Amino acid sequence: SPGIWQLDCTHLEGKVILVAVHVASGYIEAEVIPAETGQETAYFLLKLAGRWPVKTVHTDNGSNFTGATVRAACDWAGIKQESMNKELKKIIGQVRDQAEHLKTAVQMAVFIHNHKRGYSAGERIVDIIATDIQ
Amino acid sequence: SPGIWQLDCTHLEGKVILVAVHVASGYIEAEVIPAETGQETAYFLLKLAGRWPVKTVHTDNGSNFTGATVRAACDWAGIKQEESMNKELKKIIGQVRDQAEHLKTAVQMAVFIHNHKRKGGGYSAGERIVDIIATDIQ
Ligand SMILES: Cn1nc(-c2cc(Br)c3c(c2)OCO3)cc1N
Ligand SMILES: Cn1nc(-c2cc(Br)c3c(c2)OCO3)cc1N
Ligand SMILES: [Cl-]
Ligand SMILES: [Cl-]
Ligand SMILES: [Mg+2]
Repeated sequence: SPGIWQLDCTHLEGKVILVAVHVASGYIEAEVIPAETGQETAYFLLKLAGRWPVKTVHTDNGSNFTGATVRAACDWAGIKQESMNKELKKIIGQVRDQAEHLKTAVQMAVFIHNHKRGYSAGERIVDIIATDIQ
Repeated sequence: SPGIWQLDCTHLEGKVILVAVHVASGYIEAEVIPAETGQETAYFLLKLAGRWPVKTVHTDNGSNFTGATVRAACDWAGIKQEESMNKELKKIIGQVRDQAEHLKTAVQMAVFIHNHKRKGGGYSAGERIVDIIATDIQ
């Protein structure tokens, strides 16, 4: 289902990474965030929803999802709350020494994951969404 | 062409916004950045290239593009470096500015609006970029 994403957190080097996976394709958007708070989570969700058609996000339903700010951002953006991640940590592992900062390593890992190839996750998400539009 | 993006800087409230436009569709990625430096520019380009198939970026060729860090990021990602948008984006930011404490939030609401706006049975920039890239793959 083309509008469905899963949002999870993962922790490395005392920092928090949010990883959104487009369920049908395995395409990922991920960011290091300063704290696992409602404000940062809402911001992440807003960014994601401005970039891809996000209809539903499956989350862990934890503390950062209970507050006014995340609720307001999902409402505004029209989002409902209703395998790649150990791989992501593995890729960050392989590129870590090339980056001074974890955030750079995370983005190199997103690039690798989304481009790795019959199709890449990047190719899959565009094919899925294009097909839906039709 | 499907892999061609234009990257420009916009200034508001003493802050720097980078705006990348997918030339063929008008779809945008934008973010407020700490400073208009090679390191932040390279980071932005890396992020962009990990999310869409970026082959060529047309930039203003200024100071933040001369250094080793941007050059290395473009090389790694396989990218070549070869007015109304940022005006309309500025206009939407103005429209939503009072709803957010932070400029960065207003910028992302503006990206959302710009990319989803259906200008008629027309298409949005979001629909257009996916249609273009899917067509190129097929
Ligand atoms: C391996 N490969 N991957 C792509 C590709 C990569 C990313 Br990221 C994308 C995309 C297509 O559409 C949305 O994001 C194109 C080719 N040839
Ligand atoms: C108006 N409208 N816009 C979309 C839509 C919006 C965004 Br953002 C996208 C996208 C499609 O693919 C990549 O990013 C779907 C519909 N119905
Ligand atoms: Cl979370
Ligand atoms: Cl610039
Ligand atoms: Mg410029």
